[PDB]
Amino acid sequence: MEAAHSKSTEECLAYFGVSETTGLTPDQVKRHLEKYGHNELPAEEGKSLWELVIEQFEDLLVRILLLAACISFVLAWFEEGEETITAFVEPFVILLILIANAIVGVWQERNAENAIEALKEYEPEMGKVYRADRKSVQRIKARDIVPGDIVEVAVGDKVPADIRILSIKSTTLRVDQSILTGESVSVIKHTEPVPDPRAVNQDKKNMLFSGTNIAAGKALGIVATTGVSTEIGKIRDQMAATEQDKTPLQQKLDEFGEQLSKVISLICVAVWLINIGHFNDPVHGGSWIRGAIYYFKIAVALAVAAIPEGLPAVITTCLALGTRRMAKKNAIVRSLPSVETLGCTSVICSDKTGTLTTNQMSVCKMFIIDKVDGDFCSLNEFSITGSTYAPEGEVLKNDKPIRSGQFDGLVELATICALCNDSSLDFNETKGVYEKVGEATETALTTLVEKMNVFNTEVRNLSKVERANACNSVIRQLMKKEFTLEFSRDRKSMSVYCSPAKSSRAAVGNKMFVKGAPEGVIDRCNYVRVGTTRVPMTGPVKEKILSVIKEWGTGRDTLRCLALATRDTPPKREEMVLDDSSRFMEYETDLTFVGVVGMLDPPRKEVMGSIQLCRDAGIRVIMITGDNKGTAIAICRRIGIFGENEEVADRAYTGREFDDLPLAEQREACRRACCFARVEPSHKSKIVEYLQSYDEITAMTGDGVNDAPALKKAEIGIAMGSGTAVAKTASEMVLADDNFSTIVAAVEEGRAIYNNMKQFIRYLISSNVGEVVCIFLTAALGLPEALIPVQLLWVNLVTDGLPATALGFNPPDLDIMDRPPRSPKEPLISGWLFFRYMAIGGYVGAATVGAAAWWFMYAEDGPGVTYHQLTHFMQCTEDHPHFEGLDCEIFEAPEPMTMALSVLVTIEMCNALNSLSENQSLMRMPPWVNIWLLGSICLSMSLHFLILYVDPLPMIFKLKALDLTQWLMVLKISLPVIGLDEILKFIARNYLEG
Ligand SMILES: C/C=C(/C)C(=O)O[C@H]1C(C)=C2[C@H]([C@@H]1OC(=O)CCCCCCC)[C@@](C)(OC(C)=O)C[C@H](OC(=O)CCC)[C@@]1(O)[C@H]2OC(=O)[C@@]1(C)O
Ligand SMILES: Nc1ncnc2c1ncn2[C@@H]1O[C@H](COP(=O)(O)OP(=O)(O)O)[C@@H](O)[C@H]1O
Ligand SMILES: [Mg+2]
Ligand SMILES: [Mg+2]
Ligand code: NA
Repeated sequence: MEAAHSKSTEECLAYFGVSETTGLTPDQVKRHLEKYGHNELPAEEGKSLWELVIEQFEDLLVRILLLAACISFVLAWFEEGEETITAFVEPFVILLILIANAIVGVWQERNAENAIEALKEYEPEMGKVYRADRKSVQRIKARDIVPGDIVEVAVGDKVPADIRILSIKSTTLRVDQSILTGESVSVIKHTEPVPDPRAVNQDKKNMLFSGTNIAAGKALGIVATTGVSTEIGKIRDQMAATEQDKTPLQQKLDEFGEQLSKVISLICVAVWLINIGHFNDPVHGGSWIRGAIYYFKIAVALAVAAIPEGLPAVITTCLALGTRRMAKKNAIVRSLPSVETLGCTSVICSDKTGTLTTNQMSVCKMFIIDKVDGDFCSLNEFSITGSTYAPEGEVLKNDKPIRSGQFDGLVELATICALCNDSSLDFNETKGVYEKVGEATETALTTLVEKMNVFNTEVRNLSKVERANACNSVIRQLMKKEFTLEFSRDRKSMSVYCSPAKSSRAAVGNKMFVKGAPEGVIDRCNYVRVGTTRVPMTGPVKEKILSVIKEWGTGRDTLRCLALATRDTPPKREEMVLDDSSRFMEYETDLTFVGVVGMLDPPRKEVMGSIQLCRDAGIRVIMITGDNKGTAIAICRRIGIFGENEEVADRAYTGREFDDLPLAEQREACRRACCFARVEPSHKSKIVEYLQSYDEITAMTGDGVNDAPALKKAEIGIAMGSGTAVAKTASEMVLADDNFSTIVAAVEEGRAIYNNMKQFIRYLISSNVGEVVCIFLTAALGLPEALIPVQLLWVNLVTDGLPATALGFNPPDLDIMDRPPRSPKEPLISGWLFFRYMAIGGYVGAATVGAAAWWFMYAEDGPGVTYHQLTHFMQCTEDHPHFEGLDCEIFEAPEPMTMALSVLVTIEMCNALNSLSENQSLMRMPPWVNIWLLGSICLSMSLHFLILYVDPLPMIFKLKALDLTQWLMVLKISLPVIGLDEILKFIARNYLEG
């Protein structure tokens, strides 16, 4: 029964055909279980290890490498000679990377928990029911509970399903619904029906929600829903139906692979087309088999050369580093790829209480009626100092301190504040300051009583623990609190019934003290208190009261106002039914207006500045609050969201106003709105949907399982460090301090991390471009391989990985937050930059091919064959060049390859320096601007010499130490790269501005 809350207790029994004293019969249990299933959320997909492992091979690039591993594995097999010592090295290396690669991937999935499986923490293992086949109650597994079951719950129990309370055994029943309604304070439940069929959970006072806890009491009820049909199960279904896209970088990264894959095949076709002349050679002769090997061999080098094998690890290292940095600033990022999206945040939706404000309540003003003589009228306004919950402060009249006792009206004001209050104070000897015990609003009233001290007590005679609740205790001893009529959003008021302490045999002298929202409370007042006397409430005086309330709640004071009243002649105790909260308003009528207290929940001290940063960064800020519209707007003006005197009629809505707009208009309202007051439980999600229909990167805050859907949907869900574990697991980030300004600081950190990432990414991909040209040039000219797979891999993983990582630590621009949000569609490389890397690539390709070619010719140590043709052949099966001797297989010399690799390494240590800045010359921004970079280069070169001299290695890499002469030819070919890019940068700065 989805509508149970609106049904009478009897109608629910009738609906299910069950008796409240016996429960369901075994036949009913059978049929019901059959019809509704078990009371549990479905179990998550059985993603097995094998499936997991296979998934680490879905990527196009990992497939290419896999293929190349196979070819490499085949060649290191169908070859002639016993040089097997360095045969299977190449294939094992590739495979080893893919292996370690899959390992990591799997390691993550094993430690990644999802929010949905986190909801299963709120479902108890057992529940208690009454079934016809037994007199006493029997506890069974909660999953075996079904709609119709008569259930029993008691204090300490975790509610097993959504239940319609049938009968409350205890004096009252209290429930902790924090996880679902935010209401941290336990709420009283009743059994009467709640008329509205569309009432939100907070108002279903006759319902117990599965996953919730009994704070106090014992009750009997009937199960209305179970499984995914409960409030929490519906939350679980929204979440499961929410798909989160890949981050902008993942999308670009994936398109890069699709394109890289398309290029590799095209370069293979080209290498083939350029050698179509082989069909013009005689059939007999020539090593066909030793030719196909040549082609397959370059394919392997081709694939290894185009893939930036070390990129994923570089990104991850930068993200982990930045992430630990963000933590020190109170931003706990859960998803590494989220740091990127964070920098892109274009809209931040923030709850007010506790994030934009401190949630530290404090009464600042209050007033009573001074005189009412016909059309004439005067009030008695006061101020109170102290913003802490500590009883340290004073009352003032026109800044002049006064004594509260000299005004009777204040004595009663204080009485109401003390009595009609379920909160208190507690001096924490540990921390050294007073803390609240209950809701912040009521505690502020408690704190106010101590500051007022309407009876003058020896408080300065008591300790710090006794000072806490002194003046309250005094007023407590003068009035006996019979019972209290709880607050309910319908009437927006609360009251307590009291009778004097010292009163003999008599049935007269009782009073009701009412506290609540002004509008409603004042409308039920027929009298106004003037000191100790009373007079009939009039139109004039009412307006006077309401004008001040409006000023306080809507002016720059942004105060939350409460009207305090007292029913002088409260109905006889026997004539009141304390069970139907629906009658409480009628009982709180014919009241006498006593006063108004205005309290403040102060903005965080850093919120003002952070909001300004957002305006500077082009980041829109939307506040979500429970304040009525007026005060919401006033607060938005106060903190900077709205201009002090700007029009906002069309930029602020309550949930009601928003629901009344047609779908088309809601979408529009979301693009311009900055204030949402009294918002429904589904609104955050709809607001995120509309915002996304404008391609906005949205950050949204939340804390309870009810915010879980919007958190998951938003590009950057933000959870409170003091919030629920479910909200956290559904968010990309957690605020350890719950402070709004932590979001802004994370965004900035996000913008900085990405700029540096843009650099080391272009750096790495840049080098792959040169490698492919080198492998291409060699393949086109039919030259001996200048660079082999193992060398490239060492370069792309180690040699270049260090500088790349170092670049991650590039100092951030100073105008980071003075620029609008970066567009997600912004490519990493295009336009003039694409040309620059086109050029650098050609350069690197020619430089490495030419470097090996050099040794093979114009060099001493090498077969000085100037303008000779290595291209001519590579078989000596004809021997045209050599005229006398016994040597041929020298084309496989390590020296030439060592020349190419050294050129690569040197041009890359150079191009890294060219990477410190996109367009700024090394003249303007010196290499030493990043010390890590310089140092990384020193380590890379050292590692280079390492693989050249430490015997085991030079064999594996096929390298040979160079002569001081050769090294200089490397510097003759490399160093000039800096000048090339310098010239291209110069062009971007002077002939490309506007
Ligand atoms: C890794 C090495 C190579 C050589 C490769 O094929 O990269 C191409 C490629 C896939 C792209 C290109 C490369 O295209 C070329 O170099 C043109 C063909 C000439 C080479 C042929 C030799 C005979 C990038 C590398 O070229 C230059 C010169 O900068 C730039 C950019 O890449 C990025 O922005 C990186 C995204 C993370 C991409 O055009 C990109 O495709 C896209 O979708 C983009 C938008 O991504
Ligand atoms: N404990 C209370 N007792 C009586 N009235 C209250 C209490 N708390 C709030 N009110 C009033 O009722 C209105 C709405 O309360 P509530 O729904 O709890 O709002 P909020 O989420 O801003 O705390 C408030 O504007 C306030 O004036
Ligand atoms: Mg909440
Ligand atoms: Mg509240
Ligand atoms: Na999200």
